Amino acid sequence: PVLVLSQNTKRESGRKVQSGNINAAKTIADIIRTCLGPKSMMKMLLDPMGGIVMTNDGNAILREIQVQHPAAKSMIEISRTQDEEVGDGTTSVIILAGEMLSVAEHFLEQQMHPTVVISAYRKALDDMISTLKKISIPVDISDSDMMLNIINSSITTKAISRWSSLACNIALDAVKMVQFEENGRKEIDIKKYARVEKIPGGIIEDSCVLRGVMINKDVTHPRMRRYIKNPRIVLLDSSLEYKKGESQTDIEITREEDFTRILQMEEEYIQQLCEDIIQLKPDVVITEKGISDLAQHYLMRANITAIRRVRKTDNNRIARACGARIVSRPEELREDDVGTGAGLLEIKKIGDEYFTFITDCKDPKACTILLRGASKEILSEVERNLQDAMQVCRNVLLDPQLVPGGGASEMAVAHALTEKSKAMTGVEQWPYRAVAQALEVIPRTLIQNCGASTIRLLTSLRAKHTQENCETWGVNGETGTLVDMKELGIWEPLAVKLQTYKTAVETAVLLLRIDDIVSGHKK
Amino acid sequence: MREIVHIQAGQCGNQIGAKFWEVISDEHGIDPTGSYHGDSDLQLERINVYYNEAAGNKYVPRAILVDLEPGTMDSVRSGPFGQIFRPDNFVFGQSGAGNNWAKGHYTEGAELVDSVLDVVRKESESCDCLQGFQLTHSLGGGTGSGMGTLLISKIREEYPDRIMNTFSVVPSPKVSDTVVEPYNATLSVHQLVENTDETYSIDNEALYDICFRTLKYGDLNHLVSATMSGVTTCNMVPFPRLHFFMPGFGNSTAIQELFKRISEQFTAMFRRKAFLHWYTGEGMDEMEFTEAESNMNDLVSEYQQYQ
Amino acid sequence: AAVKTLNPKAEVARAQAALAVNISAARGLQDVLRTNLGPKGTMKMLVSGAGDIKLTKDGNVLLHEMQIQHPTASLIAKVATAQDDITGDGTTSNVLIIGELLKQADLYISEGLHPRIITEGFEAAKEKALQFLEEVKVSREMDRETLIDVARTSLRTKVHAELADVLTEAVVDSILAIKKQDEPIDLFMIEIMEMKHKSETDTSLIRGLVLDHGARHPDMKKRVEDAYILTCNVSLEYEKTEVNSGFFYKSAEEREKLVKAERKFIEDRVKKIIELKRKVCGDSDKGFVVINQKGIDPFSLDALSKEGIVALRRAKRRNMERLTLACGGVALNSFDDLSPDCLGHAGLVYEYTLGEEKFTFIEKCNNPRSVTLLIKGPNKHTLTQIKDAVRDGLRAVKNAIDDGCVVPGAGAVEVAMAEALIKHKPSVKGRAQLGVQAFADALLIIPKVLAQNSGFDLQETLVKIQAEHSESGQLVGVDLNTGEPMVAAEVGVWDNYCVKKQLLHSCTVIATNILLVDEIMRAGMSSLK
Amino acid sequence: GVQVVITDPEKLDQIRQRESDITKERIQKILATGANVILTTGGIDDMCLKYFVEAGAMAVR
Amino acid sequence: ALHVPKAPGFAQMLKEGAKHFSGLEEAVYRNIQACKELAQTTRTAYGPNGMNKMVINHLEKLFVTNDAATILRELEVQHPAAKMIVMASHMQEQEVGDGTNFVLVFAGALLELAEELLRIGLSVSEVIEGYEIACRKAHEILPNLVCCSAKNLRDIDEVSSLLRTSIMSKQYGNEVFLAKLIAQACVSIFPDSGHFNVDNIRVCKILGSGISSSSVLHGMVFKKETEGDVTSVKDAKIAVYSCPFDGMITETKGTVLIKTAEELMNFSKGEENLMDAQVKAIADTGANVVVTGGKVADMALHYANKYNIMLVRLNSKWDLRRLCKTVGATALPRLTPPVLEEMGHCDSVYLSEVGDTQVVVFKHEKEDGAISTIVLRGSTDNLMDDIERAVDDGVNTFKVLTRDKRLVPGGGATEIELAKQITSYGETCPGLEQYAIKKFAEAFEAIPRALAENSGVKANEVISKLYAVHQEGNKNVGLDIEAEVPAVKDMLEAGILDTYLGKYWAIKLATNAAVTVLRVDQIIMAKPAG
Ligand SMILES: Nc1ncnc2c1ncn2[C@@H]1O[C@H](COP(=O)(O)OP(=O)(O)O)[C@@H](O)[C@H]1O
Ligand SMILES: Nc1ncnc2c1ncn2[C@@H]1O[C@H](COP(=O)(O)OP(=O)(O)O)[C@@H](O)[C@H]1O
Ligand SMILES: Nc1ncnc2c1ncn2[C@@H]1O[C@H](COP(=O)(O)OP(=O)(O)O)[C@@H](O)[C@H]1O
Ligand SMILES: [Mg+2]
Ligand SMILES: [Mg+2]
Ligand SMILES: [Mg+2]
Repeated sequence: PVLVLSQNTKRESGRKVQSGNINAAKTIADIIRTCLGPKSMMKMLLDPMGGIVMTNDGNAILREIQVQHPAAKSMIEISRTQDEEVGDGTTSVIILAGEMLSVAEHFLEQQMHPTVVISAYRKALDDMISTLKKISIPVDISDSDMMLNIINSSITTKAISRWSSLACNIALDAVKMVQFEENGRKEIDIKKYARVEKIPGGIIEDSCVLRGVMINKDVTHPRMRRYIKNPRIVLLDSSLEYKKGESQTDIEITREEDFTRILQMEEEYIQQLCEDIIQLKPDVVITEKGISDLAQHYLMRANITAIRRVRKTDNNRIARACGARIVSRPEELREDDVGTGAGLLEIKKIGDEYFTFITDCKDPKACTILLRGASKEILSEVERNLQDAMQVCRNVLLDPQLVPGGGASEMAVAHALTEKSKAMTGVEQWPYRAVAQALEVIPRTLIQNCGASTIRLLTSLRAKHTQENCETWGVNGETGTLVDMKELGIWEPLAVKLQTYKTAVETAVLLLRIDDIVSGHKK
Repeated sequence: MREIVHIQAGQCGNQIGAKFWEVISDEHGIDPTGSYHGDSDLQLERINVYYNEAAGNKYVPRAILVDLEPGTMDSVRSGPFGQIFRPDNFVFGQSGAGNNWAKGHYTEGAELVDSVLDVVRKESESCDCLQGFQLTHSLGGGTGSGMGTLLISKIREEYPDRIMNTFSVVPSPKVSDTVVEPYNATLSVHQLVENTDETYSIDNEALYDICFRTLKYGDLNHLVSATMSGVTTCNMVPFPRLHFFMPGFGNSTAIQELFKRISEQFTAMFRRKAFLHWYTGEGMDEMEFTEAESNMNDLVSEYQQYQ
Repeated sequence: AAVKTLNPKAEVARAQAALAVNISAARGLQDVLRTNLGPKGTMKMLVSGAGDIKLTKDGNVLLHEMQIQHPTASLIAKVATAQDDITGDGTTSNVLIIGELLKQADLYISEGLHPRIITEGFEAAKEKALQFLEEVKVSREMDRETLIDVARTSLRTKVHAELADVLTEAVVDSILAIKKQDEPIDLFMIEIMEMKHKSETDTSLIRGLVLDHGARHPDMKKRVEDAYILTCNVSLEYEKTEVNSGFFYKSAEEREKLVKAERKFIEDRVKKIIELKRKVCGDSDKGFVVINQKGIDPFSLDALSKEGIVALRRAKRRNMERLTLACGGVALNSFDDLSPDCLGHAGLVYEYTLGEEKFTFIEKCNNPRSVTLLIKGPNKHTLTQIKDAVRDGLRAVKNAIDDGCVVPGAGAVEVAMAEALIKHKPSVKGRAQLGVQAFADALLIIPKVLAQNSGFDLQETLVKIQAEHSESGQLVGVDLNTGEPMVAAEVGVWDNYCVKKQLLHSCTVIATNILLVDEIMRAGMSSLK
Repeated sequence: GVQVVITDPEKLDQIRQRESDITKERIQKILATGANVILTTGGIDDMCLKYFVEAGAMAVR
Repeated sequence: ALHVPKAPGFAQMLKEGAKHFSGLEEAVYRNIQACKELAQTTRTAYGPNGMNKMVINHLEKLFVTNDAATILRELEVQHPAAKMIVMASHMQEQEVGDGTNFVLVFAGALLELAEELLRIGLSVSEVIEGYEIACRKAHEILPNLVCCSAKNLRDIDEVSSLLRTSIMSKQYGNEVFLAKLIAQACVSIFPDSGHFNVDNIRVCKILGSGISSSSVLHGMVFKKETEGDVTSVKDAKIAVYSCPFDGMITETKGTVLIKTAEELMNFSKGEENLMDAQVKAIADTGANVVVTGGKVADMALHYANKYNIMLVRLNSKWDLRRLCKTVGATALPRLTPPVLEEMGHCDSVYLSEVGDTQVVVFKHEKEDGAISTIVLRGSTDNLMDDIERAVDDGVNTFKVLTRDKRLVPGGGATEIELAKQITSYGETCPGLEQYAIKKFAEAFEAIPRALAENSGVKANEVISKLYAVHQEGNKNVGLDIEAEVPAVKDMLEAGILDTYLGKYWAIKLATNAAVTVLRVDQIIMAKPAG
């Protein structure tokens, strides 16, 4: 056989490739089309590890499913991108991209060039951005009630909607506590310093955000106190054990007393470390590495409570919460490195496990959200919803601009684009107006998932949005009726909707540019 | 002579272990029941460091057997020399635990370590002077990854002054064997470097090649046992961090190859954050993976210090 | 379908399929577990793949031991596992109420009612039922008699009646012994040791400790009357230096000197122990028992035997605290400055050999805040069953103490909550009244199954009970010997308020989420390979 | 090509502490000039990262 | 329509190879059938006329015995209910040492009659209630059936007459010799305190000759040789070391660091002088026999030969401990000469050849000590193992007599009296419990029935004769195996007696096992691994 390319290299090209990509994309869309809005239904996903994922989150679903078509791969990747960037809109983006590709399929069948369609799409994207920024409204982030309404408008579409007030307060408290500024750089890191601990059992209504942190740990020695009412805390990266040296420190003994002298020297080293620690008069000592039993003895003699092997992330959160500074050489320990600010250290038994609380802190720049519920699956879903809520709160605190929900924004932008298209005289007006009408899929999907008449309601809504001051009009996802968002209260973050539109349009552009698939070749 | 307790975790570990405990038993005359059907006195000379003689002259081995899924320990009971072991040294859960390191190292099989630890105490108590432990497991794969490192950890907390000699089945380069092996192996190496004293890297790829050369799945557990006895049948680790070895016939720096491979597949998957939701949603912070990676670049540079 | 065009080897259950699958699996679990409920329930035998036997009536154990590979079954097993980890009881009732909620909801969903509306009714009824539960809970001073009734209500369901009458007093006394006024109960301070030699009714409460090991020196005494207990965490065996050392000598005499010297470090700790012993026991009147969490080499064992000390090695990290609470000394990690105040007292210490195993009893302590339950029985499976039962009973008594309230049993609260829900139903707006009715008919599964298991007609018995509760208002339940209604508070059949609340909450939550599942989908790798 | 062979136990402590004081002195020399940002091609132990933290510097490894 | 589908629910959710049984038919009756098959496998071994079985286990090892617990151990019982009955039998063996075949027979009989009652229409709950009340009545009755008591366990004729019965079921032809041997051993090692340890009776099985050449030895025997040149000693001054018989070395790596030709020239001579000093100190303490639990060095052996010390090496640590108990010594972990108390003594220590086998004997002359050995001769290893099992039965009977000195008549006499009295109690007890009480009573008849069937006579005629005599009033009457026709005689006057504790525990455990088997209602087996 005299081939030019290796066998298994199959090359497709042309309108078959284009239609295949578009069908794969809109199939990915149809997978999660029903998971949008407040009246969505749960899906039970089966992990490869025998696990289960019961969710409504578009990115969760697309992350748990596996595909082989590269267009579907790209759609899953843009869902992941949206989730990592804003943490919401993971299915709105998918649906918008699917609809944009669907409407572009039309122009592609009619001999229009993909580059023409793409340029039209980019024009339309710029004008979408302009219209969103025009219809947006500001927010007084000091209004806790306004923020709680934003968070309700973001979690109402999820399972925790039954405990909306609780989850909103939890998310708001967590983000406002994680808000931190140092050297003129504001930073809301709700991934390293807002921790969610899921303890199955109990009831969800007792879930709370702690003014401190929580770890799954016990005292190293049962003579140590488990309750301290104003603990001075020391954090260490180093082992309080006697470990070997970095070099070949081999010893050579010829005298009798030398062996015992060496063991006593080890003991004296441990004593000296523990004295370097006691000199700061702490109440609690927390290490990322081990603590030898002799060190425990000396600390207990000093009336100190020790926790042996904590994670580096938990130690960083304890630092941020109690106001301490992690050290690695107790000789280099300073009063500024000691942790004052914690109001209570408690070690209580939750079920049959011992959990260490460092709560009651003042000005804690880190937190632990203690979630309680019926099962690991319910609590995983609650945690995902709380991640959504906190990411929305963060997006707001960063960009205080709001836009109306319920598809009101989508209809306003579609109307603005249709109005702007009348000045266009070239051939791109048609794809431009097509993406405009492709934005209607969000209210369309809302109506479909509530169980109302899409034709009638979308017609009434497109008509309402042709009047002058009606760009806030949208739909209820709970009754199937048109309402004013100023009266309903469903307001999304401008950043969220901007990222949604941008990711959707760029995904459409990418998949339109794509042609001529090739495969088989091995890295 | 001090005694050595031998833990074996995971399918790979539980199937190297039985073969080792058979090779040595035949090297000592002990039959499946445990009776010393042997004549030479050198078999009994150093038999106290491995077997715990009971009344009736039945030499029970000092071996624990762990896996979150009972079906491997059932195959060990039913297998050959599957009856010398103590009927209480078999510690098993009911959950399979898949091949997730977080699943094996966290609450999803964490209470079990508290059932293998009251068997380590009940096995050390018999030992007059406990030399240390020998844990046989798999670096990345099934439970051996997660459960094999939560064991090194909790046994280095409970007995922090004893030799911990691990035998780990490092992943073969050609065969991925799993989609999350890069993660499990960097997360396990990140624990073994600290909580271990000497590690023997048994590469399945090289072992398979050696078996093919001998010919000119069981065959690998039969070609790892003669090496495990040539290591434990009778001047190393100059630096207390380069304690990884490649057996043969070796504290070679060829380990650096394996580590470069593992850390480049780890970094490839970490860049796209592929298969990370499971770990974060089951009990890891996204920073433990950065720490693991950092510490593997550490290792690779410590090993690159020579050449 | 959509998922199958992208992943061809994908399994999918949509809308109606999904609901049928989930409800079928839930009803299957309910069908298996219906027989566990109540003291008249039947014991199931469970045989592992190795051939090991388990005799159990416990819902969680039965769940985890059954051979099932269903996603809904896994969900419900997890809900039961959380219920068990937090409360210790209520797993069978949890599964039953989930299954019956799903069935009563399917009854209306098959007629085209939406599961969302059914779940709205579920949440309303859950709220009202929690209110009614808080109303009917009996806040009572938790005396030994009340705790005995509670532990009886649990142990009579979990084990045989005579063994339940034994475990009742054992468990109640154990908890009333390790319990300090206004201080959460640390159940870790109740050791649970199993011995496999005598009858199951020999299970007793030792007012002390029982270690599963004994002395390793033969010349050491096997019985000590007035004992000083030294709880230590100090290695008394040979310790090598951290840094590699090695010995270098030029003569056999020097080798002998180094051999004698290398042990001086541990000999010094042995000498400290021996000096304390001599200082506290000037004669052979009293005894001295060393209990080490770490090892003790033969040289140290010989040195201590020569002085008449009973040394145990490799105790448990929990036995450190248990010994410091039972005997009353101080657990030590160093012998730097050890004094007689570091010692505890035990009015008796002795050893018990059973085949190849040894046990050490530490009894006649003054006021031990830690005790042990000695589970005696003729079989491993009998011992496992009694372990599960005493776990249940300990959790029950602890919960009855923590929540000073206690709720009537025998389905009385379920009947009353059903009646209250049915009287509240009209106040619900729309077709969520049907979800409320379903919730009520689901709550009614406890008395129904109790009657079914005692061998009575479910409908006739339930009608009698509901009639008696409607005419009188008294909280009445099933009398499992006559099928008649009976007042649970008067006959001493009590349930845990915490357990009932957890049932309501978790069952409502999981049933709601299952009803709201509309697509089951396996479209992942399907394996980690 | 360098080995530590102790025959007088009293030197072990000072040798072990010197193993860290060498790097401590290098870091102090670097920080004494005013360097608040330290980029490194190699690694940085936690012992060293703590020095940078206390100095208020930014180290990158 | 050509396939029946699995029903929705548990039947579909069940794993592949798992099985689920529920109800009287699928679970209870099948369990009763399994236990009945088990009782049938072990029935033909009950009693003195019981025949032996040759069980070959998966390891191709041969067991020739009529010991029920041994047969059960060596069988691969796989049915779980039968496994539970075997667990009961093994618990009986552990607690008492004899009565396992009684436990099996009685449990199987109780289960057969329980099946009968369930078929006539009783519920498992009522059957269990009746079985429990009848077991309680039997326990209340047995103390009144106690006929004689030991009255002395330091004698050798009384103790032999007492152990003869327990060692008759096994080794029926030759039981007077064996009872003499076991009585000699037990009363030799019986201390002034009432505590008796069964591990202090050692059994040495040596090939050659036959059971009539067996003997008791107040001391210990080890199938070993001596390490040195001395083979006999007449006034042993034994010194026991758990350490090797070599120069002590460091637990840390030791290195001989030479720096001068003088040190090099003198090292070995200094080592030998040290060894000579150590062994000469040991010899000068008067010790003529040294017993080491570890190895022996060539130089130490040389010097022990020089100073005329018999060296013995005991590989096992249990062997070392038991030798220490025997001779009154203390195992020293150092090679330091023993003090006057740490030393042990024996009237003789010598090397002998029993048959082809070489043995080292630590023999006391006094008729007492802490340990005694029974040297079993025999023409077959299987025969000697069976005689060792019979010895174990006799020794456990002796311990049961140290615990409780009460005795009941054998040969089915106690069983018949129990059956009669419990039948008379059930005839008075009203309610549906009387059926179960009467079946519990009739179950006792299974014991004399099994004895008769193996004796070779009509069990129905035997049982009728026994019932007639026990009705006329003789409670000590049981069946005569020394009769070609159905016959009966006074078990007490004949000397055929059982232990109150044996019967008590056998009844209790058999009833508990049967009641548990009945309490099982559903079985969920997992896929058999393999
Ligand atoms: N109660 C409601 N009525 C109508 N529309 C709503 C309601 N709540 C949320 N929405 C709209 O549903 C859209 C998507 O909701 P959600 O499912 O949270 O996002 P995604 O579809 O990206 O998961 C949002 O743009 C929001 O405007
Ligand atoms: N003696 C009794 N009489 C009537 N009802 C009882 C009696 N004992 C327990 N019950 C009821 O039986 C129900 C189930 O008991 P149990 O099996 O212990 O709990 P679960 O079913 O959660 O394991 C309890 O709700 C209790 O009210
Ligand atoms: N000489 C004898 N005549 C009649 N019965 C005897 C005689 N010797 C023993 N037995 C009976 O044999 C039974 C013992 O049988 P055995 O095989 O020892 O069963 P187990 O070991 O279970 O007790 C006893 O019940 C005893 O009554
Ligand atoms: Mg959203
Ligand atoms: Mg219960
Ligand atoms: Mg017998």
